[PDB]
Amino acid sequence: IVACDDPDFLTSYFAHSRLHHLSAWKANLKDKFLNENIHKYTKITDKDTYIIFHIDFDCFFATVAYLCRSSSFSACDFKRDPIVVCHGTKNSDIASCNYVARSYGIKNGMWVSQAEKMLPNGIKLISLPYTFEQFQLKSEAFYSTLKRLNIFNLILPISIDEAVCVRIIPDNIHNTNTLNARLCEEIRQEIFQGTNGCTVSIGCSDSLVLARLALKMAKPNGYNITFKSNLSEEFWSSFKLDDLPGVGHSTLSRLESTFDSPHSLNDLRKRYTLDALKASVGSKLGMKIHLALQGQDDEESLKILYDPKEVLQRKSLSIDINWGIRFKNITQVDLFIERGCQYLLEKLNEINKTTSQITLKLMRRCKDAPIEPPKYMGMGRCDSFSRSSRLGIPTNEFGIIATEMKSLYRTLGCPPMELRGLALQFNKLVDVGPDNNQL
DNA sequence: GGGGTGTGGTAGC
DNA sequence: ATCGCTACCACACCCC
Ligand SMILES: [Cl-]
Ligand SMILES: [Mg+2]
Repeated sequence: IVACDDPDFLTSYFAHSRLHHLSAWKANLKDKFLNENIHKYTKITDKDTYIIFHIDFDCFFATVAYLCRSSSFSACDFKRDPIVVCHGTKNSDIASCNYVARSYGIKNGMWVSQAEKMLPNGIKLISLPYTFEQFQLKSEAFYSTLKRLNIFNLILPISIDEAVCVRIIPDNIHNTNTLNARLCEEIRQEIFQGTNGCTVSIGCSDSLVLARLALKMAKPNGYNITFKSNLSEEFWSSFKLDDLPGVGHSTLSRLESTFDSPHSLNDLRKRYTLDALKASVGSKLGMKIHLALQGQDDEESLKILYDPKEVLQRKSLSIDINWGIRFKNITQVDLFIERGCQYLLEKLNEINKTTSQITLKLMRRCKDAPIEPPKYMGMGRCDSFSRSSRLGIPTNEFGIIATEMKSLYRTLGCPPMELRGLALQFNKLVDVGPDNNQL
C-alpha cells in the first residue's frame, strides 16, 4: 500500500495503471518507428495508389491474460466462460472482456459491480489480473510478424495491439478481392501462430476511415474488405454514429440534438447538411464527418501517410495523476510536484530535448460533489483548472521548472484537501544540438 | 494577416 | 479496495 505522499507512489501507480501502459507503449512504438526507419524511406506520395489493412487483436487484454493465466484459473474456458480483466471486485474498471461476457451485455469500461448484475443466476464472472509484460511480449510478436511478411510499404503503430498497414499497388498489377482475402488470411494465420493463440481482425479498404469501419464489421476473429466502390446503404446502416473515428460521446450527443436522433450512419448521411453539421460539431470535425460519410479521409488524417516521420515525432511530454490524490497540506502537494518534475525531466533528458513552455493542470472537487467519491481513491466529479508559463530560455533545469510548477499551482488557488488530480506538462520541446553557445 | 490563452474531446483496453 | 493516461487536435475568445 503506497500513498500519494510516499516517494514510491508514481512508480507504483504507473506500474498498475493500464492507461499509463497504453500511452507508454504507444510512445515507445512511435520512437521505434523513427529509429527503425531513420535511413529507410517509408512515405506515401501523390503518385501512389494504396490499400489499407487495419489490424487489431480481438479483446486484447482478456485474450492474453487468459492465455497466460495462473494455475488457479487453469480450468477457465475462454469460449464458454465470461471473462474480464480488472484489478478489483467493486468499482474497478473492466479494461477488457471476452465475447462471452459481451453476450450478456457486459462492456469495457463498466465497473465489476455493474457487470456482475447482468449475469444470470448460476454463472460466475471470471476476473483475471493484468499481465502487462505478456501484453508487451505479444505485441512484439505482432509487429515482428507484420514486418517479416514483407507485404507492406508502411507499418504504422496505432497502439500496443493495433496497426495500420499500407500496401502500394503498382498500376501494372491488377489487385483483386481474392488477393486481398488471401493476404488477410495469411496475416491472421501468421499472427495466430506467432502469438501462440491470439486472434486479430482486419479491415481492408482504400481509405483509412473505411478500413477502420471495415475492421469493426470484421470483429470478432474475422476480416472485411469494403472499398469505396463497394459502398452501400446496407453498409452505412450497420454503424452507430460514434462508430466514426473522432466521434465520441460528446459529439454523438451534439449530432442527436441537431439531426433528431439519427440511429445509423445511413440516417445521418441522408439528413445532414454540411453547414448544419459544421455548426453542430465544429468546422473541422464537421468536414471530417462529411468526408467520412463518403468513405473518404480528410487532410489531417492523410498526413500520417505523407510524412509519418513528422507525424510520429513527439511534440510534448506530460504526466496525469487523477487517481489516489489525497493531500492534507501544501508541503505534500509541493513534494509531489517535485517528484513529478523529476520524473518528467528524466524522460526529457532521455530524448535530448529542453522545454520552453510548461503547464500545470489540476482537478478540484466540484462544490456539490461528495467528498469521498463512489470509487475508492477516484477523482470523482471535478472542475478543471490549468495555467501555463512560457520560460525565458528553453531549459531542462529542475530548479527552474519545479519552482515555476509550484508557483502555477499557487495561482490556481485549490486548497490541498479539495485537490483530486494533477497534470504536469512540457508543452513545447526544443532539440539539443552540438552548438549550445548563446549569450 | 499574424499571434496568444484556457478548455475540452478523442483514441487505444 | 484499486491503480480514471496522455498526445494531439480543435475551439472560443483575447491581443496586435
Ligand atoms: Cl477488449
Ligand atoms: Mg468513434
